[PDB]
Amino acid sequence: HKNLTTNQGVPVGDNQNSRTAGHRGPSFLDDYHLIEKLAHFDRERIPERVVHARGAGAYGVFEVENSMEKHTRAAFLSEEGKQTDVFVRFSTVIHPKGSPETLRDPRGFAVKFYTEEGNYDLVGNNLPIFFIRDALKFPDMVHSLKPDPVTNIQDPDRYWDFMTLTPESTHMLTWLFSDEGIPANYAEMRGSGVHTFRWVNKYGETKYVKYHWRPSEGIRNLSMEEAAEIQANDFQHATRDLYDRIEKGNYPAWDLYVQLMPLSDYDELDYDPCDPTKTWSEEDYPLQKVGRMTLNRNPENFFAETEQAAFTPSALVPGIEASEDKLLQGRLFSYPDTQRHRLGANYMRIPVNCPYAPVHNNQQDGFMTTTRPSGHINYEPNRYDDQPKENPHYKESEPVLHGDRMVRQKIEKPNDFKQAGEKYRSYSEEEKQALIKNLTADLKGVNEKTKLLAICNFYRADEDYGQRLADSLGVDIRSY
Amino acid sequence: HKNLTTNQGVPVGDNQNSRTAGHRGPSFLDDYHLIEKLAHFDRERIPERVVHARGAGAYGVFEVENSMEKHTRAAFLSEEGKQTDVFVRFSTVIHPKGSPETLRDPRGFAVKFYTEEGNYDLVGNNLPIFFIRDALKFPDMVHSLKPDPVTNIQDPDRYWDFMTLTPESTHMLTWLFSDEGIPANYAEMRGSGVHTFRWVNKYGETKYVKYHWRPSEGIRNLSMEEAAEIQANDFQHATRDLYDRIEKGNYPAWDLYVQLMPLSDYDELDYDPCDPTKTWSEEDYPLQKVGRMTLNRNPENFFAETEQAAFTPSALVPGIEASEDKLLQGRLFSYPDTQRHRLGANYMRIPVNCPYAPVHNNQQDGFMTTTRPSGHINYEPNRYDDQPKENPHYKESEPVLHGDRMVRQKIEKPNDFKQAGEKYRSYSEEEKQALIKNLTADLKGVNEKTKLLAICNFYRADEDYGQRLADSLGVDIRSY
Amino acid sequence: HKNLTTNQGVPVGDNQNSRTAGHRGPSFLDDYHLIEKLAHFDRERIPERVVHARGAGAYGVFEVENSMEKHTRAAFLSEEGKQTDVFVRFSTVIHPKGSPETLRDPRGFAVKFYTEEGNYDLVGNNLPIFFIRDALKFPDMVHSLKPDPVTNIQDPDRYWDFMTLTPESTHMLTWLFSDEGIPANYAEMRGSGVHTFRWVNKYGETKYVKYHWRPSEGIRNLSMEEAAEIQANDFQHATRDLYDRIEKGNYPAWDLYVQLMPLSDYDELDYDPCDPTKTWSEEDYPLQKVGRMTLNRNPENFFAETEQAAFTPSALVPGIEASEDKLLQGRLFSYPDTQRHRLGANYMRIPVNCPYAPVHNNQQDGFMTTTRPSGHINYEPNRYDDQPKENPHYKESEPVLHGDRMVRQKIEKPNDFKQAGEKYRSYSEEEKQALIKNLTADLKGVNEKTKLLAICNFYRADEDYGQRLADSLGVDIRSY
Amino acid sequence: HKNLTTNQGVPVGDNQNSRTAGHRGPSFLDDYHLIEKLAHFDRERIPERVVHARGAGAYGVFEVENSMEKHTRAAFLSEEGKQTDVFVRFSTVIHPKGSPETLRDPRGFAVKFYTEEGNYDLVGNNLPIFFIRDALKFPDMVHSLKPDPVTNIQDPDRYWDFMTLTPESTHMLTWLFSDEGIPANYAEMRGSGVHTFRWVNKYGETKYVKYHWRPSEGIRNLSMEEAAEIQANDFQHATRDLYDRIEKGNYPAWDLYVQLMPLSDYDELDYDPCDPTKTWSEEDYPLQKVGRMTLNRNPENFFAETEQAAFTPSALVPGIEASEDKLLQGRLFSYPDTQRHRLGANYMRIPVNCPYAPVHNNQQDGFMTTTRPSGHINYEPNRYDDQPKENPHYKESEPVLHGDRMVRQKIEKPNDFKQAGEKYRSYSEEEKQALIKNLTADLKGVNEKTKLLAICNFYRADEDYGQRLADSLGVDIRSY
Ligand code: HEM
Ligand code: HEM
Ligand SMILES: [Cl-]
Ligand SMILES: [Cl-]
Ligand SMILES: [Cl-]
Ligand SMILES: [Cl-]
Ligand SMILES: [Cl-]
Ligand SMILES: [Cl-]
Ligand code: NA
Ligand code: NA
Repeated sequence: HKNLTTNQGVPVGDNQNSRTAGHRGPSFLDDYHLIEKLAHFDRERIPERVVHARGAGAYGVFEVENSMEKHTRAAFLSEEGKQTDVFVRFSTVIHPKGSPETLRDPRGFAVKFYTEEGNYDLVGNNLPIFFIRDALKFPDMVHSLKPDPVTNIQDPDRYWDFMTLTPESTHMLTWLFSDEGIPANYAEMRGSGVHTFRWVNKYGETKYVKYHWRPSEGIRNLSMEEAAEIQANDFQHATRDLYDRIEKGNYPAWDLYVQLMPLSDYDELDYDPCDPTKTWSEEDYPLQKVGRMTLNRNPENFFAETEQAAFTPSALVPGIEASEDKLLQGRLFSYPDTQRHRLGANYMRIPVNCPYAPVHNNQQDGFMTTTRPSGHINYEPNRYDDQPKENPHYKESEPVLHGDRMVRQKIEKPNDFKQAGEKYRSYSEEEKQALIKNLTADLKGVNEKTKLLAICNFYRADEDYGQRLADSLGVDIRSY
Repeated sequence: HKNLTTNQGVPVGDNQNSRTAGHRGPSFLDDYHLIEKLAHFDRERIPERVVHARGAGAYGVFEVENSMEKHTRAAFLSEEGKQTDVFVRFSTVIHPKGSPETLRDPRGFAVKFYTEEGNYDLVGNNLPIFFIRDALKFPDMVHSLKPDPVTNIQDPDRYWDFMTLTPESTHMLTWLFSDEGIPANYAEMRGSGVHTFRWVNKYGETKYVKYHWRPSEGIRNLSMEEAAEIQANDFQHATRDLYDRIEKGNYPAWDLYVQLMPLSDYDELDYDPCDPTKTWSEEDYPLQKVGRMTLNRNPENFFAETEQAAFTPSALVPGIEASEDKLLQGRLFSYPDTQRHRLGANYMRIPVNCPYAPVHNNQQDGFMTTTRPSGHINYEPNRYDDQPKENPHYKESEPVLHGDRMVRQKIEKPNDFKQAGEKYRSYSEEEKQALIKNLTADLKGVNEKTKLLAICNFYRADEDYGQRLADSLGVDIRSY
Repeated sequence: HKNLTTNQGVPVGDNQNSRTAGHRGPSFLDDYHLIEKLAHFDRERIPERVVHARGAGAYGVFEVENSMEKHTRAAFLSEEGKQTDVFVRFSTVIHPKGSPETLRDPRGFAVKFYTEEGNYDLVGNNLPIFFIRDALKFPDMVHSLKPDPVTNIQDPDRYWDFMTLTPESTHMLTWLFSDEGIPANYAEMRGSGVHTFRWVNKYGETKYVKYHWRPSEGIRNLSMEEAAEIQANDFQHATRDLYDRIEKGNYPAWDLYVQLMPLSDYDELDYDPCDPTKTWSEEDYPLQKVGRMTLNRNPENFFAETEQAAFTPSALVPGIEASEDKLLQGRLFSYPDTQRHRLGANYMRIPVNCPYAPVHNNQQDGFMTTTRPSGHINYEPNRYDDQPKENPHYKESEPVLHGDRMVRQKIEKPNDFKQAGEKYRSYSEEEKQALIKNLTADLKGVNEKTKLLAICNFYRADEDYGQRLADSLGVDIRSY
Repeated sequence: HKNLTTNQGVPVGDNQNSRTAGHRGPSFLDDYHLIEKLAHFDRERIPERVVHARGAGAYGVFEVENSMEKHTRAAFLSEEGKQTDVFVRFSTVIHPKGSPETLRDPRGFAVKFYTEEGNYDLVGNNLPIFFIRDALKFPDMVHSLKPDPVTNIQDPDRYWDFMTLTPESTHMLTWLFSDEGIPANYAEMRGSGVHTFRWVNKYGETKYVKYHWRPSEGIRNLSMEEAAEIQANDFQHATRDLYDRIEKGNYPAWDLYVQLMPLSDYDELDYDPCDPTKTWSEEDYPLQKVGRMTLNRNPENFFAETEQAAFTPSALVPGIEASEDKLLQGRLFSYPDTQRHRLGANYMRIPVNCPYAPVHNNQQDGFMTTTRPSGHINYEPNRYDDQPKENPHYKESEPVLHGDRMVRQKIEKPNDFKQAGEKYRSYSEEEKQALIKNLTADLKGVNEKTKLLAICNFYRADEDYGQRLADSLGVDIRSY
């Protein structure tokens, strides 16, 4: 047995009645319990994530099968058998916190590894490419996909406007409007790092790397009609499914694979290997197994752990570095920036975000300082040998720069249509049919000039793709 | 034609490419446009409302048909034909932004009248009673109804635990589990002030009042299966319907009716007229027509106007006062409290929240001061005749107190079951069948002791009600 | 030895150089250490206290000498020898955080007692009365005293305007413009609860109480000229002195005394005993020794402990209750209200604010949830015997109300001048001269009508007082 | 005459008395005016600036005397006679709001020019160099100079520790410890841009530039004894002086001069011309007159205009660009970053911060959206010709990069001591005496090892300088 108390630690005598002028009179201001309890209630909510607002989290373990020390000095990958705790959040993208998990969207696949040399965040999605290749466009892209700012309803005319005029999107759309646009749940789902990263070994040698997560539960997708039928009765079915698997002891897992490419292959290719609208051939750059992640524990409190979880692509660890991918570059900034707003200056002290590795630095203060700071020395350099010092063993690599000027200029070899055609042609006939069906349902109401431009983009990917879509939309494209 | 600019007013030379080391290198910190645009994007979201997070707004006009000056000095009600502008937000209650509008819930019905003596907010719901009668219980009620804090899924076993142990909820639950728990949309829906308020006339005479809104479009509800059919294909169907009606010129309207009761009728009733778990008889206190509200304009920007709208039951105008209702009393505090957090100290300067009536006072400063303040005098009393002064014509009434001590104690005559039985018996056979069906579906998985207590509460309301529910649940109540 | 790390726990290779395009080129975005370190720096500050911004804190112990159980059930006062930990902040009032401690002002004397039945805050000042007697006036008062909102400089013409038109201020001003308006430092200083409170014993019997702190170091003040001499060379002399005393083991101490008055003495007096512009006679209501507080430890971090400390007059413990004093009644609200803005919704989790007593309740979430919450049950009533429950042993008293209506009306027997005259007459001739000197320096530049009203208010206190001030100001009051 | 009103626009009947249970009873919760008024009071304060918290602002006009079109295409400098409105804030650096203006510190000299092509901020200080040359060190530098995080008192042992170990500081200290470390006020004070910037003309040709402001009132400084004398009687003498000059029509003015250097001069100098610890010889790069700024108008509200004013070095206009200076580079980030925290995401809508030039972009929402947004299109590219578009006439230059690799490495030719010696030797004998006096008073209580290192640093600047300091400190440096 325990007393109900105020936040001052005073036991509460009555948690049923406000203090009033007799049993039926108006309420008095001197009711600390009422005021404190209402005021805290009044302040429960914090801003939702600007994208990926809807999601679900779980803890688990990653275990190395094949050590990667020949390619990366990353401590958590250094030895067979080595286990690292993780926290993972899965999500949709566009709609708000309470929105259904049956909508078409990429799914987020955000892993925080609690390594002995710091937290490593790999902030992936299920689909392995993106719509755009420069972060400057992200707010535009998002605003086009988001509910209309007048009506609060998503409008395909808006996002198809932006996407058609951003033809690098063509490959992504070709995946998003397959039925993999609606994964059956979070467990039966791919994961991808999307970007190329740099792995740097103890000798300072660099490779390009791509990450891939392969579900032990297999990949399964929903048709539009299957998604609708689930939506009718459950708007949180993927959150449900994840919690339930774990509660039952049926732990979902993914095998981690990487591809590795020499920096010097840039000139051997007809696309930029750091363009995130591109994949790398699995034939030319085969998948190499690293290990397995198993999710085996639900959080204790959804708000404190899942809703307040903060992941950033810039939470890198020694031996793993950003590539020059311009989309990735902006992310390095935007996540910690949004997290300071959403969660507070000290969000890194929220338990789920805390490293296992020691934190020692000269940062101080900020809202909600709860860590019991002490000491006179909050600056470096200083004269004290016992105060924290830099450690040059942990310097990052020095990538070579090929440019001689500060420029704003698109990459060379953008090659916006080729891989979209290759993906189209890789689909089974059933999959192609589902693609055309999903695209047609989405495009049929949009502005005619935009609709034509969409058809033309997919035609450039593959003539059959474009012609089928034109036919299904009742657009005559003879004349182009 | 317009230039795209930064917030500094500098025209943007390139809104496509980040600034980089050559055409494919890493990104530079000196890209003010990139950083300003990402940083503002990163800060678009603010906290959703703690309850009623999902909703939709519209503007319109209220016109008086019968002047109410005999009963209230309220300026906006003073004469036939008088028109006052309104803003109205409709909502669900429990689930977040983005959640479907097909869920079972009260609906919010919040009206802001822009009067010549200040803004008057009548912050209603569709249903005319509430689950509880003291604001001290509101965070408890809400937390039981809200998604489980571990699973993020709503759990009937949790809110039924609370409700069964809070038998004053029995009347409300008898309305909420009729099909009126799922209105067809926001236009074909009842509105209620719920609480008794006080109307005070120019002679200082007070009457108790209840407000009622009657839809010109009729009341229409959804069965569970009708709601599921809509939910399959649209999770924002009520927001859609409202916008579309107005955009088409098919303006929805509601007639405003009041009931009026002498203060002296308290003592002879077998309930407390200021208990918000009670209605008043429409035979004994007939509905009296006041006027009509027509909604005829969608907002220009959903965030700025609908999301940032702030209503409070304490936004009262001369001639309309709070009653002693202990649930109302807390609301008077909680709304402007939460709004300071959700919207900022200066939320009353956000355009939708601004009065039409002049605002002059000695308040100052606060986050986001945008009003161009001036003058040396921000204190009263002062020696300056031209500075704002109090006006004793606008004093509120002096309600009589019946109590002689500061107490925490339940009202007399709580009478938790009688009106629930009267409501049950007023249902058609089809409506009773739907009630029992909706209750059974909700209760069938809850803890057996809780399920029994629920049955017993509805049995006390009406023996046929309780026995039918026991039967439908397969629960043997013989030994009770 | 320790590595300097990021907040992710990654050791920092170089804490001297930003990452750049060669050794002299512009800076890259991909510099997580730079951006994290600057972004946290950029957010170090929180709002200062709206008043009492400048202050200093220390920890100590309070020890009971005479148990008070005959008069109050307060646990921390229950036994001779009983020790309770404290945290104390001393302060000036009007000017901002970095302002000098040599200015004229009341001094704050805020004591947080970490009791076994919760935190008790006695939020006092040095001077034993106040300017005003209703919280509605506090923003006005403060705005008049604060730097002019145009010039950022305090103007006596502004606060004398207010004070002269608020004649209840006369007693306070008679103490404030003695040399006790500038204490020599925070150790050689009086402390007062100011308000009357209610003490309730285990039988439910109530007495009125007044609290007084008497410094072991004696009371010592500065003249205007002595204060200027200190200010020339140190603008934080009192903060310095407190820290230095404690660091060198010269712990400052205060003896706590109370006065006790029956509720039934209200009619026996020519002032309202809950008017905080009044003191109680030490002859008629003798000082009774309670115990001693010794301050013996400086904080480890000033921001985390002193700057983030939150005290409230509403942090009452069983056996100690508010009186009806209308100034105190507003304070009960204002302190936790401002603290939620200044410090966050979860400010009660910041270590210095945490109780020693257990905290268990159903509150949740809010910015910066750092406490590792768990469990499914966040609502009461509930079916679970082990969850926290109310404890009726801890109900507060039920004060009798003498009013029969809700009114806005000044107290009876305001008696604004009598005690001011008594205080004036209690001064030595030297002290009277210092009072007249200090008043004259302050009033000599103000508006002539205001200056005459000030003279008239002090005349009504005592004719000699008024006449001396009129003489010193060159104002002829013979015509009146 | 005006009514005092609530923020709802309801006239207030009584601004003196809270609502209570009879004339002396406790206070009621149903007192919207009391609560609204206390709650806004409770929220008046925002965080102070992390540095330069103490300051004062004024408006004025800048007039071009000599067009600068040979060297920059900046619109505001394009024609003789062209007038641009400005807002200017002057400040100290280290201590909080409220702190004295008689302390040793650089002073801030921040000018916002409201140009036809956007707001241009030149965020200067009086002294023309800085302590450090990389932004990564700024929080360290500041934390060393700030009050000790334990004692809340500035400690020379702390900042001398940092500075001695940061020998690039030697030139700055040789200025700061002249009497120019304490300007007499803000009007009789130098201004400097400190950094090298880039000026780009209509042909795309670039020069390096430095900015200098020369007071029409002449430069005047305070000795330590003069500063103490002012501090005794006034802790805000500079804020007072600036206001008072303007109020009386004695407008202070500064002439703007520039120095111009070819980019190609880098390679021939024995220092880096973008090292902000360095000045450029006025013999080799003569001062060239641009125009004059006159400050002629005080703000109407200090909080809304001066306290909320936001300047950034990244508020550049066409023809004026950042240089590669690594200290400047980090400022480009830090200012808008802190401002979003201190002021809100929408701080650029606060009136003092608004451009005169039109703002049109696709940003949206954020706390306190007051600007009445409208329209369906908040994304680019889009199909609408009338929506805002990029304008390639306004592209910035493409600076050449001399580096091969992303590196963390000190600039070449740091040359930490030469210019410090030159400055020393340029002082009059009186000025050298004052320098040594001021240094000696600061260093005499510092740790011996630190004190010796300081002496050594100044000795390397100039043997006489170091030896005089050592002699004054009683340190025998013969052995070295
Ligand atoms: C320039 C491109 C992008 C920008 C600017 C961007 C920005 C953001 C921001 C601001 C958030 C909210 C973060 C938070 O509140 O902590 C977010 C969430 C997220 N984004 Fe992105 N994003 C971009 C591209 C991508 C890409 C390529 C992926 C996947 C490869 C991705 C996956 C995610 C995921 C999974 C989340 C949710 C993380 C979580 O579960 O907590 N985004 N993004
Ligand atoms: C990396 C070096 C520096 C950093 C990181 C930095 C950072 C900051 C920050 C965060 C502020 C607060 C701004 C606000 O809240 O609006 C500030 C204020 C200021 N700093 Fe710096 N600063 C640096 C160097 C300098 C330099 C070299 C100068 C002058 C040349 C300078 C002059 C100022 C001034 C004048 C202000 C006051 C602006 C105002 O009146 O609002 N700072 N600094
Ligand atoms: Cl922020
Ligand atoms: Cl650090
Ligand atoms: Cl006011
Ligand atoms: Cl708040
Ligand atoms: Cl609670
Ligand atoms: Cl934009
Ligand atoms: Na009439
Ligand atoms: Na005793």
